[PDB]
Amino acid sequence: TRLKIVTIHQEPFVYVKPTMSDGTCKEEFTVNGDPVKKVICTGPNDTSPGSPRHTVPQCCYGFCIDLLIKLARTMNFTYEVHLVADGKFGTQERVNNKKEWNGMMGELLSGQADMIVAPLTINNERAQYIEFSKPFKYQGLTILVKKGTRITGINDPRLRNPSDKFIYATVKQSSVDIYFRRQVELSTMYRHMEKHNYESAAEAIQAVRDNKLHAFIWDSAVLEFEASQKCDLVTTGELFFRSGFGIGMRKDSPWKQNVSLSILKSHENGFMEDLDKTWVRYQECD
Amino acid sequence: DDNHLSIVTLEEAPFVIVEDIDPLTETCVRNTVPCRKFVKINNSTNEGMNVKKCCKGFCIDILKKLSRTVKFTYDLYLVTNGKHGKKVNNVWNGMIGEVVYQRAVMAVGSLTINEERSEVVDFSVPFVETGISVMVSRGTQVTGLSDKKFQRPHDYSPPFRFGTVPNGSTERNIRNNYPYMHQYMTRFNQRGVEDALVSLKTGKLDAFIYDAAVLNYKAGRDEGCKLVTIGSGYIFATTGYGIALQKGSPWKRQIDLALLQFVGDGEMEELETLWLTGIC
Ligand SMILES: O=C(NNC(=O)c1ccc(CNS(=O)(=O)c2ccc(F)c(Cl)c2)cc1)c1ccccc1
Ligand SMILES: N[C@@H](CCC(=O)O)C(=O)O
Repeated sequence: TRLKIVTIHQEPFVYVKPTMSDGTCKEEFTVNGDPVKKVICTGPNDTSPGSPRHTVPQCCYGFCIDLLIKLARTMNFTYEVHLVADGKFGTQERVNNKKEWNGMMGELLSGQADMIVAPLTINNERAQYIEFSKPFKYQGLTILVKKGTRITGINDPRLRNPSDKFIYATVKQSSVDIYFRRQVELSTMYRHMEKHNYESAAEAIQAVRDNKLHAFIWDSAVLEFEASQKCDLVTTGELFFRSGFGIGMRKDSPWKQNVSLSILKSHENGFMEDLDKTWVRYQECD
Repeated sequence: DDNHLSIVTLEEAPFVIVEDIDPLTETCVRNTVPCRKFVKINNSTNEGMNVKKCCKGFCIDILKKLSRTVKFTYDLYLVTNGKHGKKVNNVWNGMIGEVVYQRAVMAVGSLTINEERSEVVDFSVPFVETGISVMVSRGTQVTGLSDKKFQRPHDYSPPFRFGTVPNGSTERNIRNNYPYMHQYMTRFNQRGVEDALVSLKTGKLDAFIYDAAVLNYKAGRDEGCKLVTIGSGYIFATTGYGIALQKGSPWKRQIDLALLQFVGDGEMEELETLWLTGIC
């Protein structure tokens, strides 16, 4: 059968652009001269929380799309890509006694998706419910601030002993959200961030540029790309907690072993590193 | 009985460290666990005896946590037929072999996850980040494995002298990706990490190519701190150490969830600082 692939907007792993007038993707090229492999992905345009979500065809490309294409050709399957409806990665929440998953996790479990191809963090909470591949990307957590902002890192007193003077945050219903909610010694930070968490990484990043957010805590694979691309931003403290991205599947999936073997092969034969060279970073800054 | 597992490991500090059980005393000290090692009587016999030894380290600490959390007891022993694992004439030896041929329920140690091993055993989630790094004297200019001094060694006079320890996952990778480099390297094969580090500091070797986690550990405890990784820190063929299990093992998902739990609740980072804090 045709695999329903869910993903999420997250540069440089997934770029999302409007189709052209005729409903096709504009032919574009990479920095190294290669053609950009684009696919048609349906998803909502209006991102407002609590609003109707009409799907329109759009254009997706990037690291994770190149991975999907490779996986599709390798294991001989066809796919339909769509963007997650609520725009979240996925956490488990009380409703109420009952609990539910949201985001891409929710869609994979409900059957709306057959596979998650996205910068999706592997953790205990998610692994209880779904099957992860071996990591296709080894990374961690870091902190994004505006250039000129000086903090030591995660143990800085302005984070550990917070006030309204210095605002920091992460993304709602993400793995970073789970991370600070679980650990009890991070409880003071979690209650600060809970007042300021953003709906998406792009918004939080823009908020840091606009001096509306002083510190954004997020995936380093993403934050380091942005800091290389936007010189008014920097990362500080560097990796304070390692994590990896994996392909998400139901525990029922017949693809799960061969997907993981394909990941391992791509790490070993240099294909993942070609993707890193193409998409992850290649530019500046000073 | 069903929760008493045959488990194999291999010495590689700081992940697995072997100590002589001291006589008079018969026990293993507080932070170590019993491990046995089959030692031959002579070379004209198959006769041997299991010597009781004591094991400790990062991976042993991991094994204890798993033993508590997943609820199993174990009989730990040290591999004698090869090391980590190599396919020789289509037959696995080392820790991979012990599992493949069902002499062990699992293998714990500095065991690198790669594709060909994942075909004959099941691996846990990676619990230690690793891959292939390059160790040099401080200042040495090499981009990494992809550097042309490695790729096309004889394009330089004199040729760059570099080598690895054979029969492991690092050699397997180089043989498959860089055929010329590989057949050039073989003359600079090292018997083990200690030999290689000595060859570096005495100028008999220009670079040592090996497992990243072990090299990073050795860089941080080098005297003079002039032996560094080439990144410094970056890695080729990123992967991890994993617990190896028999194909279709009933212990797999419990071990996975346990390891992930350790990561999320801080226990993993504390084992890191406990066993892998360097000076450099
Ligand atoms: O990598 C080490 N510890 N491991 C972790 O911090 C860790 C382990 C598991 C996970 C679970 N997610 S994963 O499988 O995708 C992953 C991500 C990054 C990693 F480095 C590893 Cl090993 C695994 C996350 C972090 C490490 C320990 C000592 C020295 C050098 C490295
Ligand atoms: N960790 C490696 C051994 C050292 C190496 O080959 O780099 C393995 O499991 O084979």
